[PDB]
Order: sequence, then C-alpha cells, then structure tokens
Amino acid sequence: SRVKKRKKYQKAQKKLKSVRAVYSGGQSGVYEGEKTGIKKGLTRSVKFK
Amino acid sequence: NLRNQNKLSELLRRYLLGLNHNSDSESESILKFCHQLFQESEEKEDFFLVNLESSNSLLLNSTLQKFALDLLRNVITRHRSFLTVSHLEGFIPFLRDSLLSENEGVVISTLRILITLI
Amino acid sequence: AVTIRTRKVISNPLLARKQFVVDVLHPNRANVSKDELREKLAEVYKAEKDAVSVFGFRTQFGGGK
Amino acid sequence: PRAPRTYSKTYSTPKRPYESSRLDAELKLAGEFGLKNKKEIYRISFQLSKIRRAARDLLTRDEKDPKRLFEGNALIRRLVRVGVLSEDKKKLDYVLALKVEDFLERRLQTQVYKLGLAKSVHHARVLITQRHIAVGKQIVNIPSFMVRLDSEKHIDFAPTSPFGGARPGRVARRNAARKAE
Amino acid sequence: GARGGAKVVIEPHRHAGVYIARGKEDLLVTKNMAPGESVYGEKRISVEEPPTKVEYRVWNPFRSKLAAGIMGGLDELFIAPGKKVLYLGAASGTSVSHVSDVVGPEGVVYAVEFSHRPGRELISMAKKRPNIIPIIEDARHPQKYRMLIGMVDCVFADVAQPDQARIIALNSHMFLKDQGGVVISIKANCIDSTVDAETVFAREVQKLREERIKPLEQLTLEPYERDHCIVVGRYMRSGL
Amino acid sequence: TRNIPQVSSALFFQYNQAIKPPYQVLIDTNFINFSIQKKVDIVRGMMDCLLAKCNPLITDCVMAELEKLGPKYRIALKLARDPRIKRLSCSHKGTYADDCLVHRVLQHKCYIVATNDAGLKQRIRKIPGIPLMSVGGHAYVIEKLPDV
Amino acid sequence: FRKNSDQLYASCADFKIRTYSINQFSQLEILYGHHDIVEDISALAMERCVTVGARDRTAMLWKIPDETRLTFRGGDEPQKLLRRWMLFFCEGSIDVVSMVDDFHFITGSDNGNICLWSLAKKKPIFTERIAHGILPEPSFNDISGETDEELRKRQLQGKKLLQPFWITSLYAIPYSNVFISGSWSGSLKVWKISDNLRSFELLGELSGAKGVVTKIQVVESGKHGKEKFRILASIAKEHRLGRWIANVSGARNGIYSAVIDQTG
Amino acid sequence: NPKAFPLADAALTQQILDVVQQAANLRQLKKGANEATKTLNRGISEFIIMAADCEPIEILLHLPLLCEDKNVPYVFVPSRVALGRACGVSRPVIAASITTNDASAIKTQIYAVKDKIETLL
Ligand SMILES: [Mg+2]
Ligand SMILES: [Zn+2]
Repeated sequence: SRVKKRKKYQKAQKKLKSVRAVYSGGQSGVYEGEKTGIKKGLTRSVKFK
Repeated sequence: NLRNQNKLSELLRRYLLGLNHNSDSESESILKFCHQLFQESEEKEDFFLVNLESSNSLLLNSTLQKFALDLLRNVITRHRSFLTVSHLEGFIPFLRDSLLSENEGVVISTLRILITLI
Repeated sequence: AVTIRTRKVISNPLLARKQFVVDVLHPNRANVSKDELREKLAEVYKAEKDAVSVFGFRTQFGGGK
Repeated sequence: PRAPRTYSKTYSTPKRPYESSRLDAELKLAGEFGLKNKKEIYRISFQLSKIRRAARDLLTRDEKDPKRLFEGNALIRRLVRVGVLSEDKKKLDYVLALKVEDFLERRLQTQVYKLGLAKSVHHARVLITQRHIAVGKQIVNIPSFMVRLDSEKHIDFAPTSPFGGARPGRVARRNAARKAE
Repeated sequence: GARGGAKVVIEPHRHAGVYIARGKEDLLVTKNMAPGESVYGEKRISVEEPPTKVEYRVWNPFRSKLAAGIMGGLDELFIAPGKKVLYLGAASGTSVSHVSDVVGPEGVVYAVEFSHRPGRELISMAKKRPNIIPIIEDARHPQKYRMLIGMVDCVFADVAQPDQARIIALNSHMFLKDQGGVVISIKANCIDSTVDAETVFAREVQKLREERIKPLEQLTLEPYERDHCIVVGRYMRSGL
Repeated sequence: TRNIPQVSSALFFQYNQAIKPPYQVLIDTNFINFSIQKKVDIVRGMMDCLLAKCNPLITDCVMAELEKLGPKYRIALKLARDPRIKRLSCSHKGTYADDCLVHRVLQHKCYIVATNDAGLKQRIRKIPGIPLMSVGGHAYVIEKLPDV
Repeated sequence: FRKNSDQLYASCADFKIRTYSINQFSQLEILYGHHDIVEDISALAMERCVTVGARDRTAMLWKIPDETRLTFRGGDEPQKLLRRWMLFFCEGSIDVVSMVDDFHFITGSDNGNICLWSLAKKKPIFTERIAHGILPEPSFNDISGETDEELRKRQLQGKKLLQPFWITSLYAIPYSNVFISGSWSGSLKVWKISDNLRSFELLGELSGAKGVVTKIQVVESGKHGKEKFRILASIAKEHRLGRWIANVSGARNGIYSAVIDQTG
Repeated sequence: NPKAFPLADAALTQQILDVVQQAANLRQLKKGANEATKTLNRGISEFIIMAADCEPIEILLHLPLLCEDKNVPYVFVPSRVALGRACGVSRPVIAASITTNDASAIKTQIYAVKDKIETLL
C-alpha cells in the first residue's frame, strides 16, 4: 500500500503543475526567458466586482 | 457602589476614633505615618484567543488622602507639641495640592486643618 | 568484554541470603549463560557457586543488555 | 478466573469517508509523510480530536478553577514534551489551534528524513523498520515512534548497524567473498 | 537560451510602454531611457531604426515583482506613458528604472526609500534618469516629503512592512488623485507568518477598503515568487 | 483581453490546504434567525461544531438586511452586533447578500459560509474547496471541512 | 584514567563517552546524554567521572555502577548580574573540567568564568567571572582602512567589541584545596578553595608561561611533611582543537615548568 | 553611527551562535563572505551573520547592501573567532549565511532568532 500511495501522490503532483503553475525553486542560472512563451491577450487574474 | 463607599467611610471614621485613644497618637511616628499616606496617595493574537463573554484608582487615592488629612488634624489638635511650624512644614505641599482636589470631602478637611494652622 | 552489575541489594537473614537485580552488559554477544554468571557472582561475593542462584534473565530489545 | 484487562481502539472511522475533500487531504498527508494506509491518519485524527475536545471542555470552565488549572497545565506539559506545542504558546487556545500535520511531523520517520540520515520519507521508513536507527542507546524499529524534544538530538545509526560501525551486511560480505574467490 | 549572438523580433505588449522580444523564448523588454548601459547587469536589446540605434532592456520577473505581474497577466496597469508614479519602497533602480522606462520622458517617477545605503545607488541611478525623483525618507511620515511630491496617478507600494496598509493610505490621501491608482505588493510572511497566506491577503483587502480604496484585482505571483500577490485598486475619495 | 480566473493556490485540486484553525466564517442572515430558534449560541455552537476558535464575520449587506427585517427581529440585530463579530466593508452597490457572499468566497479561499438557504447553499457547493456550515436539528453542522 | 585503576574513560566527538579496560584491552560501555561534543573529562578514585558538553553548556556526572546521570547547568544571565550590581559576558561553552573532590568539581567556560559545583546543587555554588581578564582591544590601524584616526576609533565601538580570555586549561590536585587555571593571557593562576568548600580566592600567579596552555599537570616529591610541587603545563602557539585563535605575540611551543617549595 | 550596525548584545549572540552550530550540523550553513554573496544573489538566505572585529571591517560591508536590497535580515557578532567556533570550521569566519529550508528540522529556532534580528534592525 505504501508504494501505491507514493506513486499516487507523485502522479498528483504532476497534475497539479498542469492545473496551476507552482513554484519550482525559482530561477537557476542565467535568466533564459519564458521557455513556453508569453500570451499577450490572456489574463489569469480574478476580478473584484 | 456609593452605598459601599458610605459604609467604608463609616469604617474609616471608626478607625480614626480608635487612633485617638491609641498611645501611638502621642508619638511622633504618627506624623511620619501621615506623611507616608500623603505620598502613596499622590490583532493576530486576538485572532487566536477564545472569547466567551458578551477606574477606582482615583477614588482610592482620595480615600487615602481623606484619611491622612483627618488623621493629621486630630493628632495636632490633641497633641499641642505637634502643632508647630517645624513639625508641619513638610505637610504644606500636600495641603496646597489637597486644596485643588476635586472631592469636596478632602478639601473640607484641608480647610479644617488650615484653620487650625492659621 | 562482558560486565556484570548488581543493584537493589537486600540482605535477607530470614532466608539467610542476599537478594539483588543483575544487569549483564554483553556487547557483540548473544547472551551469557546462567552457569557462567553464577561463577562470576560467586567470585565477586566470595561464596560457593553452589550458594549462588540466578534467574529471570530477559534480553532487552535490540540486544547488548 | 483472572481479572479482566482493559483494551481500547486507537482510531475511529471518519463520519463520511467518501468526501472527495477527505480523500485528497489523505492523499496529500500520506504522500508527504509516507503513511502506509488510512488507519494511521484515522488514529492521529482520533488522538487530536480527543485532545481538542478536552481543551474545549477546559476552556468552558471558569479561569482559576482547580480542575481547569491542574489538568490544563498537565495537557500543556504533555504537548510541549512531545514537541507538538511550542514553548512560547503554552495556552489551551493554541491547543485548539493544533493539527494532525504536527503530530505527523513528530513521528520518528519524518525526523530520520529531516535530520539527513535518510534521503526520503520512504527510505527513512525502510531504515527504521530495518533496525538501523537508534534513539539514544535503544534501537527503535517503529516508524510511528513519537520523539520528544530531548530524544530528538539522540537519533543516530545503531552501533550494530553496518552504517553505524558494525561489520558489513550479508550481501556485502557475500560479494566480497565471491570477489576474493 | 538568449545567447549574446541571437537576434530577436520586438513587438508591443497589450500594456502601453511594454514590449515582447520573440524567438525561441519570449522576454519582457522596456525601452531604455539612458542607452548604452545597464542599471543592474541586465541583457539589453539594440535595434537600428532610421540610422539611430535604439536600445531596450530586459525585465526579469524573478527580480522585479511588478514584471512578475505582467507575466501573470494583470488585466490593467495604471503605470503607463505620460503618468506620474509614486514608487514606495524603492530600494534601488531595480524596478524604478523599468517603471521609469514605461512612463517615458514626459512622465515622472517619485522614488521613496528609507535606508541611506541604497539611496546612494538610487541617487546615482536617478541622475542617469531625469524623470526619477528619489526621496530618501521614511514613508510612514508622508508629511516629511509632502514638499517634494505633487499629485501622482498611481502609487506603487513595494514596502515589506507589517503596517504596509497604513503607509499606503497616508500617501494616497495626500498625493493620489481622485479616481487615482494604487498597486500594492503583499508578502504574507512579513505581515503575519502565523496564519496562512490567503487569510493575510484577505485582511489587507479589508484594510484597503476601510481606507477608501476600491480593490479592482488581485493576482498571485507564482511561479516567480511564493506567498506573494499584487492587488490593484482605485481610490474613491468620496466613498466606496 | 480574455480573462479566465486562476485556480487559487490554496487548493490542491478541490482540497483546500489553506483553511485552518482558527477559522474565519461568514454569517448569513438566515443563520442568525435559525440559531435563535434552536437556542444555540453563535460563537460557541460554532466552537462546539469545529472544536476550534471561530472568528464570525458579517458584511455590510447582511447587516443592512438584518436592519430591514424590522422590530420582530430585534434580537438578531443585537446578537449580530456583539463585539466579537467583526465587520467586513463592501464596495458594491447592491445590498443583496447572496451574491456578495458568493463573490467573496470565489476570490479568497479562507471563509466558511454559514447559511441554511437552499438556493445560496447550492451555489456554494459548486465552488470547490468551500466548507459549508448550517444549523440543523439541535446544533451546527459542517459539510465540506475535512479536518473534523 | 580512573585513579589507581586500569579503567579508562574516553570522550569522543560523536557525543558519547566510552569506557575501556587497559589490562584487558577491550571496550566496556558507551554513555549517552550529551547534546554536543564532549570536550573534557575528569575522574578520581571513584567511578564518578564528570564531563562538559561545550556549546550545550551542561556539566554531567556519571554514576557507572548505578547507570544514572546528574545534569548541571550554569544558568547565569548577564541581564540579572547587572541589576544586582545596580562587563559581564554570557557563557558560550564549557571547555574544561577537573574534579576537586568526589563530591565537588570545577569548570571553565569560554566567557572566562570559573565555576565551583557541588553534587547536591544543580546550580553553581560560586563563580569567578572574567578570571583571566579581557583580550587586548583590536588595533585601530587594523580595524578600518580610513585615513582619519577618529573614524577608525568609532569602528572599535568603545569597549563593546572586547571579549574575555578562555579557560583553555583547568586542573585541580586530587582531594586538595588548590587548583590551577590556564589560558593564553601569559600567566598561570593558582586558586585556593575555602575550608567550607563554598568559595575560592586567587592564591597567586606564574607569568613564565607564554602561549596557549593546552593542559596542566602537577607532581609532588619529598617527605609527607615537606613536599615540593612541580607544575608542568603544555604550551602551544595554537588552540588544541584548531587554529581559530590569532597568533599570540611571544608564544612558543614548549613545556612550561615551575617548582614550588612549601614552607610555613 | 558605527559602520558595524546593528551589533547584537551578549545574550542574543549565544542564541544566534546556537542556531549556527545546529545549521552547520544540518548542512544548512554557508560559511565565508563569498558564499554569503552567492546565497544573497540566489535569494536562498534566511539571514546573514557577520563579525564586527574583522580586520579590516570593510571587507564585509558589501553584504548588508545586498541584504537590505533583498529585504534579508542581517546582524553582526562581536567576535569572529567565536563565530568560527559555532560554524564548526577550524578557522575564523567573518560572515555566514543560513540557507532557506521550510522542511528543515530547526525551522522554529531559525525563525525565532530571525524575529529578534528584525526587532534589532
Ligand atoms: Mg542485527
Ligand atoms: Zn456586500
């Protein structure tokens, strides 16, 4: 059981990265830009009504 | 409450009458005792703390001040030798302060002693 | 090496003996036989082996004592 | 016959075990602390519920009550001794603020992981169950061992362990013998 | 990634005064007020235009939290060309220079700082940028530097203080125009490490509301930072 | 510009890893009324329910609606104004409480919603990671709170 | 070594004390309880050895037969020492220990405090603060590189950077009323304990030694009435554990010797 | 006024030095000025400890400028020989850094001293 839950948790961690971005230690080395790119016309932010 | 204060005022009066018949009243230690009584008279945390429930210091000082003045006047009247400028020089700064006090009881006793020292 | 310690010693002249608790430290060894402990206790107490009795030995979890 | 002897259950099934919230909380907790099954989480939850119910009942009572003072002081003492409750928070109100995660932190497995003796929580469980870990002079083979503040500094490799200074295990000496042969 | 010999295509961002450098990767870049130098050793994009050689500076989100906001997609930014900005907590030319880049020559930036030692660098960097006004003062007492400050459309508070709400309100009341701008960075650890981050964030939103700030937006700054968010609001002098 | 709200960092999927004692709880107008009917104290019946300190919170909307109820509900207004009950300012025109409570919870994932209204509850239950509190039978009940 | 016995007690950096039998050439027992490195150990005719745990700031007496331990902690705070007076340096680590008696022992700390102990009392019975004095103040020409002398003096921060000498060595003659303390001050100090074993005073000093006193030993000869005592102290240019301390001017590597004759 | 400022009182230093020794045992300690600069540049430092008796003091005044700019608490200690003692290295140390780790076993002690340093600052 312990191994099964270990694989289940680490699998869950991978899916968490997809649903929302997560801190991953910050910047490592020279800043090489946004690897996945920038989206100009999209806002992730939640509005106060 | 006011009723209890009146009860206390009676009790303090009874102690004063006892002091009059007390041998210590004839000693000079009582003058020092009066002198002493004058100078003592003169968010984050709340976020954690459970709460389940839906200033008498000025009165205390006045009560002591009333007792000291009433004790001082009686001793000097009963014992003439204590009624001297040298003995009562130190109490003058208390008398002037007492004259300005809000309570009418203490100022009256302040007037009673001042008439004695006139 | 092996150490033998005796504690809580009570003199019992009613039974004409001495009672005590025996602790045996035996690093790097399984445990100590009763006859061997009787021999060493006899040596320590300066009495015959026949007059020494030992029992109730339980090795603690993890060994060595 | 011989007198009865008492026994008790150390855990209780949760009210609704099929709440998704409970399932995901348990997933996170087991993964973080390498717990074998949900019975461990239920045990810790039961203990915490008992403690917090006691603390609530104490907080009900008037302050300076003999019962409140005595048994609350005892509870704070036990909680600080286990290390769950910090020294600066010695009040029942912070007891009501306690959590399962802290008792899980005080488990021996988490501590062998944290101190650096093991590279992972599961590796720490293996090492503890395997008879490689000693608190002070005593070998502890139980991951659920709750360590105290003083006992925290005494966690090390056992003298008998191959990692602690004893001879190599069977695999190592077998391979060495085959290599020499 | 962006190795020194690579070329890049520059195109404008949705926000005025902000640009994107396309390529194998994407970089947020602002045009340099003072060309030929870097404030803090950042990579710089030189572009030839009819020919004059204009230069752009890269904006590092991990080092500038305002940049992390544009990365995360703030819907609206009050900082824009031709706007006066009051930068509180201006440790150095880290973000003030980039903020100064956005406002441009016509705009101005009022940089406020407390400790003297960074002020030396802020003054030196400020001399290269005529539009930046460094105010080496304690922000908890705006009346100390009421002298040097006019109205400002947007007040950007970078202060890492437990009482950050009070300083914002005092500065906003004195200098911020009606319908004016406020952009705040909140780090929950500094304010209250005892409670979780989100309980803290809700608390300052309430503290903003009592101070006649209507909050418009909030955004968390991950993956660039942990336990941080940027809240955007508007100042209703009359009432909420 | 297209806007799609971010998923709150407080939620591991639909598990809220942020809400934690002491709890912050939003009070609905019906919650106060029903509590008086069942003779359950607000602060304690919540403390008994969750075995933790509770920080009751009332917005301007719910306070306004309580005032509008009239003299018949004079008791509820007095309990709502107990000093332990902290107050939340509102910056939206409408005095409708149901939408205000829903908007607040959507944004900050720290609040439990204390209400018995069927319509309001359904909207809350759809929002992930939101514990929902109600008064039923003899005492308070909490639905989506894993730590219990 | 246990006095008049082959038993040996070894203090190791692994936070443990090991016991050996030299005649038998075997290890006997390992003792646990120290939270930090066990820097020093002392023993007398009894099996009751004492140790100090350095940064843990605890002195430990071990009863080998009983398998029990007594814990001693200084528990002094510069804060309280000042109001009762109305430079005091808090103890950082206990480095040396010597057993004056089976029922008494002394310790030396890195704040220059020599403390007397009794088994009955967990707290020190008597203390001698800054026994060896204060270290020389750092030179103003080296503290800073500014030209103006006054600027350099401000970096000295008055007397607040000053720190006391450490008690590198501390030895007491068994079952006597005198013990010797050592440091790199450049002198060995001789202390005499009171008859009631409640306090001690400075008997005198020997300034011959120059350098770090790593260890002190004393030997006696002559008739039981008339004895001559020879104090042998190891002197080094660096601390035994390592090379932290700055070089001491005039320090040399050698064996310091002092013969003290007894008359009265 | 002095360049070395703030410099801790006696009681605080032992609390600081106690944490340093624990951090050294747990591999959470970076020792020496050069490492401290790297940790500040990486944003991996809880706080910085420094020696006020460094000869000259000047060679470590670059760190506070870095520490403030990243809002990292910093503090001086009177003795460099004593600071090396706590670090576990055989030699004097003029500057040291505590690396950030929320999973460390000494998190409470590190945050305990860290709170005191800010009050000092
Ligand atoms: Mg084995
Ligand atoms: Zn509202």
